[PDB]
Order: sequence, then structure tokens, then C-alpha cells
Amino acid sequence: TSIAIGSAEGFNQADKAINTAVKSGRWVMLKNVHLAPGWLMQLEKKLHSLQPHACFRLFLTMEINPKVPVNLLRAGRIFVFEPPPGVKANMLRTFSSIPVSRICKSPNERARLYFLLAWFHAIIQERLRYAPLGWSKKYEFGESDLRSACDTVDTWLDDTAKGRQNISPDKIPWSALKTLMAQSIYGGRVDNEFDQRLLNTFLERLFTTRSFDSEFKLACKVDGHKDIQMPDGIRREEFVQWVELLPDTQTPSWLGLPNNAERVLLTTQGVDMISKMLKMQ
Amino acid sequence: DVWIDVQRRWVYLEGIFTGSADIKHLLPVETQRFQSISTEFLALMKKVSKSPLVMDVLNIQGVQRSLERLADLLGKIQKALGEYLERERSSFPRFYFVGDEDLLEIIGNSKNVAKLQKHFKKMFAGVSSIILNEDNSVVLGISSREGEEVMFKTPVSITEHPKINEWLTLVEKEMRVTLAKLLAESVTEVEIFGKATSIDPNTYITWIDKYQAQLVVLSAQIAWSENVETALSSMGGGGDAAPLHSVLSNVEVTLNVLADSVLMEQPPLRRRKLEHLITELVHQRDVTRSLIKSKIDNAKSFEWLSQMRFYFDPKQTDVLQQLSIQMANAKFNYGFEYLGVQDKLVQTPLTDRCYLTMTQALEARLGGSPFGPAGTGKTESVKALGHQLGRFVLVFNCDETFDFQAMGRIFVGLCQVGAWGCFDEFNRLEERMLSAVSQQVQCIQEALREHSNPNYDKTSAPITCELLNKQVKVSPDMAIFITMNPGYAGRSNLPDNLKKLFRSLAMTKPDRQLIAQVMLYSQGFRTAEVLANKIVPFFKLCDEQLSSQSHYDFGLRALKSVLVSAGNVKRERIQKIKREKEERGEAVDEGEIAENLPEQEILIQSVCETMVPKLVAEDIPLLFSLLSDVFPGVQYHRGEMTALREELKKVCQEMYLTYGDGEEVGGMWVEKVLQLYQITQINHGLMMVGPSGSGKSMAWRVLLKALERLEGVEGVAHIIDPKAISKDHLYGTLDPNTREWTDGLFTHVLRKIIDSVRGELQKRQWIVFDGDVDPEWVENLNSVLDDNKLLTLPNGERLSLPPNVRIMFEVQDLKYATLATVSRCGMVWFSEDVLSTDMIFNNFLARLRSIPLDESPMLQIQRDAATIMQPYFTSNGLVTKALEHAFQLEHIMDLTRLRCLGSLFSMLHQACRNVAQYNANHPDFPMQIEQLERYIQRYLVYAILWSLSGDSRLKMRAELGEYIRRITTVPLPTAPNIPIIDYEVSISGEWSPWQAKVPQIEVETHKVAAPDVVVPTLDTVRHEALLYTWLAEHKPLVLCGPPGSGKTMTLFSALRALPDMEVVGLNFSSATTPELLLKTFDHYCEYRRTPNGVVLAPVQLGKWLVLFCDEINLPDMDKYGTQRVISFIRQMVEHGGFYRTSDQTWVKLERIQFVGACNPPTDPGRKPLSHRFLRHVPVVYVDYPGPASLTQIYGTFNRAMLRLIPSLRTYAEPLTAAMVEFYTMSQERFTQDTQPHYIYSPREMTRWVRGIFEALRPLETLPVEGLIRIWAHEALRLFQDRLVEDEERRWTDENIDTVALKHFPNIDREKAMSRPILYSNWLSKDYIPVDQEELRDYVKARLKVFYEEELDVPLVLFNEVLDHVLRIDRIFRQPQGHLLLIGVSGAGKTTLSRFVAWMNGLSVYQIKVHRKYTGEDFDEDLRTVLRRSGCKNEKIAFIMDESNVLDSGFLERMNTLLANGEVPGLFEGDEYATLMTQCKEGAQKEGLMLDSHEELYKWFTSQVIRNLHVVFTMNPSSEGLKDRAATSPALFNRCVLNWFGDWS
Amino acid sequence: YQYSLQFFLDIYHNVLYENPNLKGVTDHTQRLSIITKDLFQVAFNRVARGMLHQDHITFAMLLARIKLKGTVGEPTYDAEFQHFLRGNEIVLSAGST
Ligand SMILES: Nc1ncnc2c1ncn2[C@@H]1O[C@H](COP(=O)(O)OP(=O)(O)OP(=O)(O)O)[C@@H](O)[C@H]1O
Ligand SMILES: Nc1ncnc2c1ncn2[C@@H]1O[C@H](COP(=O)(O)OP(=O)(O)O)[C@@H](O)[C@H]1O
Ligand SMILES: Nc1ncnc2c1ncn2[C@@H]1O[C@H](COP(=O)(O)OP(=O)(O)O)[C@@H](O)[C@H]1O
Ligand SMILES: Nc1ncnc2c1ncn2[C@@H]1O[C@H](COP(=O)(O)OP(=O)(O)O)[C@@H](O)[C@H]1O
Ligand SMILES: [Mg+2]
Repeated sequence: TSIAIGSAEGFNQADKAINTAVKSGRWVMLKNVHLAPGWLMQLEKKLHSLQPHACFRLFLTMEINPKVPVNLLRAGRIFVFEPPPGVKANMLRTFSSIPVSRICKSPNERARLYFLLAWFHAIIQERLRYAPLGWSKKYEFGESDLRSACDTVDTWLDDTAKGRQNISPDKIPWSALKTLMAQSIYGGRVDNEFDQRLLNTFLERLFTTRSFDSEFKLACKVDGHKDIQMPDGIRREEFVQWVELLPDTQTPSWLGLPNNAERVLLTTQGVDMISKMLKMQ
Repeated sequence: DVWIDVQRRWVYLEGIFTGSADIKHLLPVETQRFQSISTEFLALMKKVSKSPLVMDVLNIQGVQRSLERLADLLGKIQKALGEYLERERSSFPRFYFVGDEDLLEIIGNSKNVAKLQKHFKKMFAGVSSIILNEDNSVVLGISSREGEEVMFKTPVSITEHPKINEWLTLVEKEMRVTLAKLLAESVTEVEIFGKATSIDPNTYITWIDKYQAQLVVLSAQIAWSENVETALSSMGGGGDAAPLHSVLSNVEVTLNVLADSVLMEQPPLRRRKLEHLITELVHQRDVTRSLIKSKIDNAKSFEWLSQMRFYFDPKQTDVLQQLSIQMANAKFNYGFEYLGVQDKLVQTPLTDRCYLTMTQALEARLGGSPFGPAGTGKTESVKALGHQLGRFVLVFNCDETFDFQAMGRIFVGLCQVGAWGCFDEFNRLEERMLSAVSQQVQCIQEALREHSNPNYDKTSAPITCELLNKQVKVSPDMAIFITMNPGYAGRSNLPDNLKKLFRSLAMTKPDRQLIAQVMLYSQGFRTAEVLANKIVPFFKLCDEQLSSQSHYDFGLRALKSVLVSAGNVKRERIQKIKREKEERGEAVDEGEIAENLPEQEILIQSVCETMVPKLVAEDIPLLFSLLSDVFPGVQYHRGEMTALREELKKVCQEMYLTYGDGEEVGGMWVEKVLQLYQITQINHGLMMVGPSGSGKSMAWRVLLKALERLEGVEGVAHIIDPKAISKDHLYGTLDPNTREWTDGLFTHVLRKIIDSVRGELQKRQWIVFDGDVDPEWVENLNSVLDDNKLLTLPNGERLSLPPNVRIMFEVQDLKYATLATVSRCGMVWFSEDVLSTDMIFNNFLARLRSIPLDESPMLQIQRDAATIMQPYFTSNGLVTKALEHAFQLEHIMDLTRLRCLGSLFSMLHQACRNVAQYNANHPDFPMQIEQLERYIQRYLVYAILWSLSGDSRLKMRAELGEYIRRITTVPLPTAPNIPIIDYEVSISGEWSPWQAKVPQIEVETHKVAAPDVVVPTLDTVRHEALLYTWLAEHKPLVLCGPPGSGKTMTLFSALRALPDMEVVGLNFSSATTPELLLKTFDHYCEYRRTPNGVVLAPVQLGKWLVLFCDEINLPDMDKYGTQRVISFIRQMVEHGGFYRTSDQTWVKLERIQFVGACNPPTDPGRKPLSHRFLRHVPVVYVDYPGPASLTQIYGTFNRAMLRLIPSLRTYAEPLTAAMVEFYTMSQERFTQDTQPHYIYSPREMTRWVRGIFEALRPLETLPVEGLIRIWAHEALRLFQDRLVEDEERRWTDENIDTVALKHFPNIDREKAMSRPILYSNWLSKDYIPVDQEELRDYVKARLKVFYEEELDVPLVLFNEVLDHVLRIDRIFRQPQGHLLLIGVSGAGKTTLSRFVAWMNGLSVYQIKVHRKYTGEDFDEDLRTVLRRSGCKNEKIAFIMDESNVLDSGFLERMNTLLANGEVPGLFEGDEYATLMTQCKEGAQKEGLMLDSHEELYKWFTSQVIRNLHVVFTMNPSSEGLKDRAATSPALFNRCVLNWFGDWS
Repeated sequence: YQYSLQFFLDIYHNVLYENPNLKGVTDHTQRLSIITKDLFQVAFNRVARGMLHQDHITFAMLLARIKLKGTVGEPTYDAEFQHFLRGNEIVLSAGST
């Protein structure tokens, strides 16, 4: 049972759902509970004096803000959701989120398109850490954009490939996908001409007929002369294995940024870690 | 006025109760009620029919009462039909968008279709009215607002479908079907028009005229899409000859025909059709050129797929499904909703991107959320896309009152109708409401998704969703769009779950050049590209180079208004040239006239009619330089509106205003009036921006009168102060329980105009918002100021702004208004230089020479005085030079020209009244012209001095007097050093010193330091005269100065000279609202319905009510710098009344005036008063009495005091000197910088004298040493009790000793000033000093008795306990003696207070605060305390703690009780009646025979003051003390503060 | 980062009992070593799940310090960690460089 917190009817429905679930054993999710900090204390007191069913689970979705009561935080288990630490983690999360049966469909080229989409999303989202250089402002490039891009890819691949097992890479609607990503999916959030130019550059570099060649370069000159290679696989599991075997030595040059784009950030983070460890001495 | 409303209500109520048959079962009781009421109504109608004479009907007994009762009963019945209204809305989905009153009218008038013709504009997109035959039994067709009409293929007959719902649904379905058939025929014709080398203009214009504006553009789009599809299919072979060039040629030749057609004169409907066709074909040409350039040969290429394409299938059986609209992978069906003639928007690439993103969102079954700055066309883009698909788009201007239930009801309406919802400013909702609404949006989207699944079949169960705990069917055509400005920080943030339900899009930079080019091309402007490429950069330069002002807007809206004005100006110029050629010669050629047509000066003329009025003086030459640079060699000359100028002249003469032409006096004001007229002509939303007293109100009033006299159209103005009332009272509120909508002020006014019961649509109606603008209330007018011209309420009701209504704002600044509202209103900038001082002088002199002061010898005196002061009221005169100099000085408040000018004018009116009084007192010898001249000149100098420097210190008053003496030629006093400010003007016409009015009096012994007693001083005699002068004309006035300066004392002494004037005390705090003033009005005044309107006047006939606001500048300023009560007072001063929120009725004040008091605005917690408020209120600075004045005042008090003991009469001078010196050093040493409560004033010295007098009263004899001991004891109790730190107390002790030895040298130290200075009347009858040991023994015995009889907790008697119990005993022995004990918890404050109350016989009362405690419980406790202490004559020690304060209302009520001794609004209704009864028995018991309620309440207040004692105990917090100093000023100026603190 | 005593007790219960690594191990000393290892592992896994990724390194550093204090065959390394934490508080001079 999903309930959005903020209205009196919402509070009554949440109380009724909790009272029903602690007996039946169902699940209850309450969204944006940080908007009612006063009611969270009463909810915690109600939860403490309670012996619910073994299968009952209560989920409280909230944003990280100090208005959430401390007693509620101590009573429950906290799970922080945030951008993945790196490109490898972002791609792994994207592949795990998308069902296996969705990627494995009638055209074998769908897996490569999904891998290109995952890499593009990882590159775009990881550049947001270097806010002034990777972009011009902290855009909300998130899971909704990835889902819309997946839907667009599925729709246009199904339109072009009418159930055929294989489709020529030149026959893939590259222009349709590129334009939709640049205008509606990811370019909708962009309100800067140069951010749009960068997005168009990324889309025209990644989504092209040359992406299906063995020589294709995901990134060029990550350090010295080494560069990231496009996988030669044609199936989802091979792409996932390639993602898992990433060097785990990521630098901002994976994103196209200079290697020195992270020096100030890393120095500040190290100083902040020193301060945090000293604060709990 | 009552008959028509009752008849109108009864018509539709009887219609509903008769036509409907299910209403008898659902709601029978009020059905029977209405049957009886209708029987009475029919009896009345029969009686009227017997004698149709008006006077015979008027002579019917109790006819007015009968009609009022009928109206009340009809209203009660009408409000009792909500469930039936919901039932009726359920059957026909479009009833969800119509109001409750309008639904009542619609259902009641089902039989009489005639009154439904103004209600179809609410349920349909473009259907304003329906077309019926003469029988009114068959619906032949429908009509639009512009007059365009559609005839049904098969007309719907009402007789065959008598039910309102049935025939309404048939009309809607037949409208859709006939639109489909007409579209099919139009496509068939345009196919013949298409694929043609040349187009005959005659047949093309015939086809355009034949079909609707909505259908011609659709047919053109269908034909172009089919042509492009066929051409691309032909090119599909690859490397083939391109027939796409033929399609481009066809588009170009058709556009050439359209341009030729728009060059000449066309009917307005055909002109709009041609404009829409041109706008669409420019986009078609651009798309075709883009297709050709890219070398596109496949019809499946995305560069063609991404475009919007229209496909028509003549083989489709369903005419509604014949047309399919596709763009990218999204496919839509035309809704075929009659849109009328809407304004098409140029299809800019941004609009294209918007179309693509929003259609992609629609296909994926989730809403679209365009965002960006205002003026980017986000809302318009959404409306244009909705109209392109033939959808019904409803626009809602969301605000914080759009709660979960209202938004859910709107969603239910949209789901059932199948309409589009464009929720503008969707982030103005509260975040909790956003989260709650996300649930409903998700359910609706899930229902749409399950509808879109191919497994679902329409023959199966209908798709329904859970909306407001009901099953609501969801039409597939429904869409949800939310447009918001994320940049606005105040706007609430959207939750992530709600944001994921919408597809966002950034609309930040509209393509202004394209829109300008296409708009000018469609209007017939040759060389439109050059004009656009000149005018868009010109707007950029205006934005950049011109100075930054808060009212400047050079965005798309400004250019859009400029372009439409250019089109209108070109049309008017064409008409003028045609009429000139008609009156001279007979040859007319439209082509030649258009060829030699100066379009550049037309564009510049529009720019000047729009940009120039808002320009500041320094920017007009700059903008004209920009015009010269961008458009060289062409000039614009403003039209000479002599017809309006003569009317302006007449109105100015009748209104005593100054008129001027060009560079004459008052010319700039007339130019501003003409600019305001132009902006009114070209806009429906206006703002008059400019500093206070720039002539804005007079400008628009004179404009309204001149327009009324010129055009013959009566003008009505509704002036509303938006910030004087809450937003709920301004716009309306929705009941969370019964879901009943109560109209606000603006909503009621607009609805009354729209309904037009008394022909309000035939009058020029101007709704003026004379008040501050903040983005809380003005953003609700966003949809009103937009083309939408619509007011959307949370209850789903939408009110269209009538074309005769103008929404005007009269503001002094726009520093808090956002660019959203600035871009939505034409601006006229009224600089202060527009209203020159010479014009004000001329207005004052004309009013004096014309308007009599009494209500003619008085008029003759006024004329003579005006003649005498005429030389001094000219430019570069005495008054003007003094005003220029006075602005260089600093004052206690910000100086404004009109405050000083109004003060001076009031003083001159007082001088004229004084001359009239002299003439009346000397009938034999009337005052001669030489005496009159001398008196008037001297009084003019005196009034200039007291008006231009009243709010400044004595030093600057002397400076202004010296400057006047330097510049004036009037004879002046020959005093070598005494300033002119120290002289008055005797009625004989000569200067006399104010010292002659200051006698050295000997106040009576029993009247020593009494509140009524006032020692006469130069400042007192000067301020009393000034206050009498200002109060005589009933002009509101403000006293400014330090606390205890004597402002209230000066005012009450001045009011004592006026016996026809009664004062009512009001004490404002930080939580003060106009509700306090309303309570005062209800208690002291009464509302009566005069024939001219409701008038509020005091109950006492012939008496003027003076409202004394004690602290006028404490009330909190909101985030946008506005005080609601200050705006309220400004409204009732400027406009002489306010608005009654109960019925939105204007109430005019009568015999009511206001007097304000306040500390200087630099003091903590004090906010500066608005310049629009200070304009009407003179400010006088009552400063602290100097050492000489203090020595004189308290010296007299001491001499009167020491007369009790003859042996001490020789010590009055040293005692007064010691008191003054110690008070001065204490004031200097302890300032408010250290602690908020460190305020020392003459009030401390008054207490000092009173305490010494009370100690000395019973003593028969007393040595000097005992007098010194009493003096030191009083000094300690007054100056050391409130001290916090121990060093401060040590300083006070040491300096008390030092002062006592300095001023009394020949006394012994130990006997008079032993450190344990303790005084008590417990051991003995008299207030003699007591030693510590015997006091301790007495307190021990009394504490044993206290344990035996009362609260039993053992206590320790140390020195501090004895001192504190003595202090509390001292306070409890005084009338209106309240306490403020500050110290840590558990220090004994409450226990000692209870012990002293038991000792002094007081009854301890404490409020029993619990969790469920609310304001009503506190009010009941206060009523109980007041009844016990004021009616039963019971001494009560009301002990209150800071923890008992759970609301600011607690503090406000306690502040009022502490200050006045009574709360005005506490006793109302039956409580007031029983209070008066109990007061009557109490007065009878006391021996007083009081008859009326006024003296009963006065006696009750006196009893409460005498008996009730309030003890406030709070912890010693730093910021809490400062907060209390502002939220409760009476806690610090009415309560004695003893700082207990922690135990030492 | 609000954690109660019951959270740590649950971690300790999940380490002592329901531990996959203790399915077929019978030696007491190596069982104790396995329990000690999984104590730190499970503590980090559970706590860092509700922690920002920037504080994961801080918590891991503190856990590593805790383990380092618990090893007999290791120097205290107190001065090194004091210089690592409060190193920047040493006052220097222009001529010192
Ligand atoms: N044409 C005129 N000639 C002379 N005096 C004029 C003229 N027009 C207005 N005045 C006077 O000058 C003053 C202008 O007051 P008005 O209320 O019009 O100004 P305002 O700028 O709208 O004021 P506020 O900002 O306080 O609302 C009044 O005293 C008015 O009578
Ligand atoms: N493509 C367009 N063609 C013509 N006028 C347009 C276009 N886009 C916007 N406008 C005009 O711009 C002004 C502001 O549009 P509006 O929808 O209120 O903007 P926003 O959504 O940014 O507040 C209106 O006069 C509107 O008609
Ligand atoms: N000429 C005077 N005669 C009598 N009392 C005076 C005189 N001048 C000042 N005072 C004293 O100054 C104080 C003014 O009190 P009040 O009128 O309440 O001041 P405010 O209006 O500034 O709060 C009183 O104690 C009053 O007795
Ligand atoms: N001088 C004292 N001797 C004995 N008990 C005292 C003394 N002063 C305070 N108390 C104790 O303080 C408590 C009462 O606190 P109270 O006076 O109501 O607090 P507050 O000072 O905050 O008003 C009782 O326990 C009482 O015995
Ligand atoms: Mg808008």
C-alpha cells in the first residue's frame, strides 16, 4: 500500500493501512514523510508499542533533511540513496535495474543499444560531480531519463525491426534516437546552449553506426595512450562481464574531462575526511 | 435592489423544485419549506398584480421586511442543495467547470433557454451561445464569442429530448460530428486548391469565408502534409527528380495570395482567418525548405517523422476518427471541440521542441512540465498544442489554497470531460499538497496506461480510477500539464515522486525575431523582416543600456504588445487615409496606399505608446537616441487629443486641480494622464508606479471623469487595498468540511460586474488596487492579466474578465513584485517632478477660496487669508525655500513633501477658524484687514516652523527658525537669543512668547505626582497648542519620541480642552491586526444603513471618537515590508472608510479619527512607517524634558510634597537636584544597549515623587535623615530592582550614596543610609523603616500561618527573600500594580507571590494549562478573572508563567488587559449581556446607580484596574526578553520588573 | 547517522549466529577469528548502507584503527596518527621553509 504524506486524508489512510497490515502482514510505504515531522514522532511511538505480523514491513521514503526526528532514525534502519560512486557502479546499477528479459529480445542489436545507453547515462550522470566543468549546472539526470530513453530505444527498434532476429547496424534508427535524446529525454532539462552542444556531441559520438565495429572507442586516451575499448559482445551477459572487469582506476578523463578536474575536489574531500575523523576523537 | 434579487432567485429555485422529480425524495424538508415560501411569493405577486402602481405596492405593510425575509430564506435553501448539485454534475461532465450559483441558474432555467446563453462559455472551449429557431425548441447550431457560428448537420430538437442533460449531450455530439463533416468538405476543396500552379484569389477567399477559422488552418495543414507525403513517396526510389520543389512552390504561391489578401481591407473575421493561414503557411514553407536542403528522399526519415503530420482518411466510417495527427511516434485523434477563433502562435523552433517533448510525454501517458522564465510562452505553447489536437484546454492559476480536495475535484472534472489541464505556477502549492496530489496524478496516469493497452476493448468495463474515494471514468483524451518558474525561490519545490510523473522541458529563450517577423508579415507589413531585425535588437538595447528599474520589462510580452499595437496603428492609418481620400477627391487604391506607407514610424509610434510611459525622466532621451540609431531619419509626433484635453481641463477646474499644456505648470501631469489613457486603451492591466504624492490617484480619477463626460459612458471605480485584508478575504476561501465557497472582495466585485444585475457591463469599471504588491496576492491575478483574461478559483470556478473592466494597481514601488506580474501590466511612471509644489499650492489656495471651512463670512475670511498668503505660496517663495531647507535637516521620521504641506494647510485652516472665532466674539468690531494681514503673515511663519520641523530636535527647530529669519520679510521677534519656535502668534496679530502661557503653579498636596496633574512647561504649552490645532480639523496625527517623554500626557491634556471628543486607548504589539480596530469599532460604534451606504459612527451622538494607538510602529512587517494594520489605517484615512469582510460592503467612517504614538523607528522592534501613511499624518517629536524642565516639573512636585512636613520645606531644592542628578546618571549609565529593559524616563521620577509622598503622608514629623532614607529606598526600588549584573547594583548603591552626600552635606551617614534599607507597613500601621530581625520574625510567624491555612511547603528566610517579599508587597499595594518577576525556575517567584497575595488578602489565580488548552479556554479564564475582580469586587493576584503562553493571542489579550484594564472583544454576545447584568448588581451593591451600558463598562474597567493584579514570572533569557519587549510592550512599561535571578 | 544500541546488538547477533562462515568450523580459536573478522565486515556493511559515500572512507578508517588497536604484534602508532590528524596545528615560521 503506497501513501503520499501531506494531507489529513493521507494521515488517516496511512493509519488505517498500518493497522490493517500489522494484522494481515502486507507491506506499507509512506512517501515524503519528511513533510510531516510532527506526525513522524507519533508514528514512532505507535510503532514502538506494536507486535505486528512476521511478514509486515513499513517503508518510509524521505529526503535527507534535519526535520526528520532523531528517535525515528534510531527506531528504523536507514538506507541512503544517491548517485553511484563511479561509472562502473552506475553501469552495474543500470544493468541490474533493467530486467534481463527486456534486454534479451527479438533483435540481437538491442543488447548493444542498451549497453550504449548505460554507458551514455553513466558518463552524463558522473560528469555532474564536476558541476562547473562537466556541465553548467546540477541537472537532475536520473532514473526517469534512463527509463524514457529505454522506452524510446525499444519503440524505435521494434518499429524498424519487425521481429527479425538480426538488424543491420546501418538500419538502426540512429537519427531518431539521437534527436529524441537531444530534444525530449535528456535535452529537456538542458537550458544552456553549450550544455546542449555537449549533449549533442556525446550523442553523435556514441550513437552511430561505427559503435558496432570492433575498433570503436568508448573513450580516447584515458591516460598516456591507453583508452577504453568497446566490447565485442552481442549479448547482455557479455556486456555485464565487461562492465564488471573495469580497471577501477577511474579518472575524469573517462568522462572527457581533463585529469586535473578532480584535484581540488579530491584535496577538499581528503581534508574533510581528516576533519571528520578528528571531530570524533 | 431587494425585489430583483428575490425574483431572480425564486425563478430558478422554482424551476429546479418543479422540473426535477427526484428532489422530493432526496431533500423533502426544504422542498416543503420552499413550497411554503413560494406560496408566500405567489400571494405577494397576486397582491402586486391587483394594483400594478408602484406607490400602492410601496405602501404594503412590512413589504421591506417581507422581501428581506424572502431573500434570507431563499439563500438558506440555495445553500442547502450541494448534494443535488453534485448529482447533476455527475450526469453531464461539463457541469464540473461551472459555479454553484451558475449551476443553480442553469438547472432552474432549463425550460427558458434564453438565460443560458451566458453560461456556455464556461463549459465549452469556444461555444459562447447556441442558435435556436424562433420557437426555441430545436438547436440549429452554435456560435463563438467573435460571432462565428457553426450550423449543425442534424439540428438537436429539445422537444424530443426534454431533459437538460440529454439535449446538452446531443448538442455536444452534433457539434463534434458537424465539425468533422465540415472539415471533410474543406479538405475536399483545399485538395483542389492544392497541387495547382496558380490560385485564383476570388475562389480562395470564398473558401476561406465558407469555413471556420479552426477548419481552414486544419485543411491547409492536411493538404500540405498529404502533398509532402506523396512527394517523398515518389522520391523513395533514390536519386530521383524532386517534386518537393513543386510543393514548396505551391506553398509560396498560396502565401503570396494570402499576403496580397491581407494587404487590402478585409472583414475582421476574414482578417483573422488570413492571419492564421499566413502564420501556418510560413511554418509550412520553412519546414519544406528544411526538408529540401537536407536532401530527404524517404517518407520514413526522422527529419520528416519529427514534424507534425496530418492524415485524412475519407474511407473511415467514424467521422471523428477520420483525421489522425502524428508527430514522431505519437499518434493523436482530433477532438473536434469547437475552439472558435483563437490567436495562433508563431511555430518557432522552441514551440517545435515544445510540441515534440509534450507529444512524447503524452504518448508515454505522463504529463508535460515545461519550465523557464516568464514570457517564454510556456503556457501559450501548451494551449496551442491542445488547440492543434482539437482539445478542450482549461487553464488554472494554481495557488497555495489549491489543496488536495480541490485539486482532486478538478482532476475528476478533467477525467470525466476528457479535457486538458494546464496548471500554471504548479509550484505555488504547498509541498505537502504537491506530494498528496502526486498520488492522484499517478492513479490517473495508471488508468490511462491500462486504457492504452491493446488487450482492453471499449465494449468491456470502462476505465476508472480512484479519485477522492470514488470511481471516476478516465477519458483517453485527458492530459495534465504543469507550467512553473523554477527560478522563483519562494515557489515550493516538487517531490521526486511527483517530478518523475512529468516530462520536463526548458523554455528559456523564445525566438523573438521569428515571432516578430511572422507577426508583422501576417499583419500586412511590407519589409517585415527588416522591421523585425530592427525591433528585436532595439528591445535588447532597451533592456541592456537603459537604467535598471523594478518596473521595466522588455521581454516577449512587451514586443508582442508592440506588434499588436503596430498592426492596430497601421489599420487606423489606413482608415484615416481612406477617409481623407473620401473627403478630397474620389480615387482610392489600397495597393498604392499600402505601398507608400511609413511602416517604420508606425512601429516607432507603437513603441512610444508602450515603452515611453514607463520611462523615468533620465531614460527618455536615451530611448529616443536608441530610436534614432536603430530607425534613422524617422520621427514620431504624439497625437493632439484636444477632445480629451478640454474634458481634462473641465474636470481639473471642477476638482481644483492645475492643468497645463506642454511646458506650462502642470503640463507633465497632463502628459502622464494622456499616457495612462493610452495604456488603458491598449491594455487591460495597468500599474501606476511612482513615489508617494506623484499625482497617480488624481490622474486616474480625472481620467475617469473626463472619459465619462466625453464618451458618455459612466465610470465606476472600485478601490481595494489588497494588503489591508488577508488573502482569504481578498480572493475568497473554501470550507474544508462543507466545500462551500465564500467570495472574497475582488472576487465578489468581479462576479457582481460579470452578472450585470444592474447593468455593470455598460459602465466603464476600473478595479484599482491601491496598496502594496507582493507575490502572494498578485500572482493569483496572473491568469487575469494574461490573454486568458480569466480568474480561476480553487473550487474550479473560472470568471472571465469583461472587456470593459480594467485591473489597475496604484503603487509607490515594485521592489517586491516579480517579473511575472511586471511583464503582465502596462506601466505609467509618475515621478515626483510630475507633481510640482506649485500645483499643490494652487490646489490649496483654490480650495481655500472656494470650499467653506465651517461647512458667507467664513468664506470671505478664507478668501482674504488666501489673498494675504498668495505672495508666500509661489515658486521661490518663503514656503518653497523653507521646504527645500527643511529637507536638508534630519527628522525623527523620513520627511515627505506632502506631510509637511498637509500639516501647514491644516494649521492655516486653523488660523482662518481663529479669525472667524475672533469675528464672532467681537460682532461690534470685526477684525480689520491690517490686523488680518499681520496675523496671517505671523501665523504662516509659525505654521511653517511647526510643520517643517515638528519631528526634529530643538537644535534643528532653531536652525530652521534661523534660516527663516535669514530669508523671510515678515516681521519677527527681536529676541537676541530666543528662537522663533518659542513664540506664538496672538490673535491681535503680534508675536508673544510662550513663557507667558507657562505659570509657576502650586499643585495641591493630595494631587502630588497624579497622572492627571501636569506641570506647565514651554514644551507642554507648545505641544498642547500644536495638538489642539491638528485635532481641531480631525486630522490624524502621530506623536514620536522616547518612552515616558510625555506623548500620552500631552495628548490627554490637549484633549481636555476639547469636550466634544472622547478617546479610546489601543495598544499595538507585534501581533496587532486590523481585528483589534474592528473590535474597538464594534464595541464603541455601530453600523447603520444610510441611503448613500453603510456608515460607521460612534454610539454617542455629537461626539468624535479619537482612537489612540499607543505603539503604532510595533506591528510586524511581513516578508514584503507591509504592516496590515498600518495599511488599514491608511485606507480609512485616505478613503475615509474600509471594507466589511462579512458582506464585502464599503463602510464609511463618520465622527472617527486616529491619534498615533510611537518610539523612534531606530529603536529596537520599531519599523519605519510607510511613506503613503506618513503623508496624511503629521508627526511631532516629544523629546525627554531637559534638566531644567525636569528640575521645574519635579521641583513643583517636591514643594507640594514637602508641605506636609513644615520642617522639611527647606529641602525641596536639594532633594529635587539629587533626584534629577541621580536619574540623569542612571539613564546615561544603563542604556538599552546593555539590556532591553534598561529604559529610564521621567516616569521613574514621577514614581519616585509618588512613593516619597506616600511614605511621608501619614508621618506627623520627620527629620532630614529619614527623608534621605526614604529617598534612597525609592531610588533603590526604582533603579536597582531591574538590574541584572551585581556590578550594576554596586554602582547604583555607591552613586546613591555619592549623590546623597553631594546634595546633603550636613547630615550623618549611618542613621540615614545604613545599607539594609527596608520599609514595610507590616509591623506597624505606617510605612516606617523596619529592621531585618523583627521583619524576619514576623515573616516566620506569618509563614507558619500560611502553612497551616494555605500551601504547605517549608521555606528559608534569607535576606533576599525578605527583600523580594517586601518588593512584592509594595507592588500589590498599588492600583493597576502588575509584576514581572524574572529568575530561574525554583527560585521562589510563584511561592513568594502566593505568600504575599495571602498576606495582602489577594486571591491567587493561575490558569490550569493542559495539552488541549486553546485560545478559547484562555478567553474563558480571562472572563472569569474579570468578572470576579470587576463585578464582585475581589482582589485577585493573577499569577501567570511564560510556560502558560501557548499562543500569541494569549500575549495580545494580556497586553490589552495590562495596558487598558479591559479587553474590548472579550465580552460579546450573551457574554456581554450577562456581564452588564452582573455589573448592574455590582454597582447597586457598591451604591452607584448606573443606567446605560457605557458607564457600566467604565465602572467595570475602573474596578478591574483597582482590583486585578497580574504577576508574570519568566526565565531570564537573552533573546526571549527582547522578543517579549516587542510582542508585549505592556510587560515593560506597565509592569514593575524585579530581577530575582538565580540565588546568589 | 543515528544508531541505537539495538542496531549494534543485531549486528552482533548476526555475526555470532546465522553466520555462513561458521557452518562447518569446529575449532574454537579459528571460530573466534572468523567471528572477529565478520564483526567488522558486517558492521561496515550495515552502517555504510545508510551513510553517504564520502563518509564510507572515514568509517572504514576508524574501523581499521579499531582493529589495529586490537593486534598484539603491532606498535601503537599513536604519534603517527596524531600527526596525521592534528598535523596542520604545528606552528611554523617564514625562515623555517
Ligand atoms: N493637477 C493637479 N494640480 C494641482 N494639485 C494636484 C493636481 N493633481 C493632484 N494634485 C494634488 O496633489 C496631491 C496628489 O495626491 P495623489 O493621491 O493624486 O498622489 P499619489 O501619488 O497617487 O499618492 P499616493 O502615492 O500617496 O497614493 C493631492 O494633494 C492632490 O490634490
Ligand atoms: N510562438 C509564439 N508566437 C507568438 N506569440 C507568442 C509565442 N510564444 C509566446 N508568445 C507570447 O508571449 C507572451 C507570453 O506568453 P506566456 O504563455 O504567458 O509565457 P510564459 O508561459 O513564459 O509565462 C504572450 O503574449 C504570448 O502570446
Ligand atoms: N510637565 C510635566 N508635568 C507632569 N508630568 C510630566 C511633565 N513632563 C513630563 N512628565 C512625566 O513624564 C511621564 C510621561 O508619561 P507618558 O505620558 O505615559 O509618556 P509616553 O507617552 O512618552 O509614554 C510621566 O511620568 C509624567 O508625569
Ligand atoms: N527559599 C526557599 N526555601 C525553600 N524552598 C524554596 C525556596 N525557594 C524556592 N523553594 C522551592 O521551590 C519550589 C517552588 O518553586 P516556585 O516558587 O513555584 O518556582 P518559581 O521561582 O519558578 O516560580 C518548592 O519546592 C519550594 O520548596
Ligand atoms: Mg504561464
